[PDB]
Amino acid sequence: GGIFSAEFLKVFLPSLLLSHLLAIGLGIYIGRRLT
Amino acid sequence: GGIFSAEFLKVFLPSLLLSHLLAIGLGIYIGRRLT
Repeated sequence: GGIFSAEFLKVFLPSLLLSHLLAIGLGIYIGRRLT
Repeated sequence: GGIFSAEFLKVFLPSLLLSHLLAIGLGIYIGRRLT
């Protein structure tokens, strides 16, 4: 059993998706701004 | 409880971390490729 469970899961699964998208964006940002 | 739980989780937590790292890496590769 988890403590937060709902409060955590409610904003966990969807977070992973958003995080991935943002992560990739960061990579491009750095590259595009190399020189 | 569930069948795996411990085992499954043992190979689920460290995955999220690796995913994030890889995600950012991909983004960079794309950017540096265009520039």
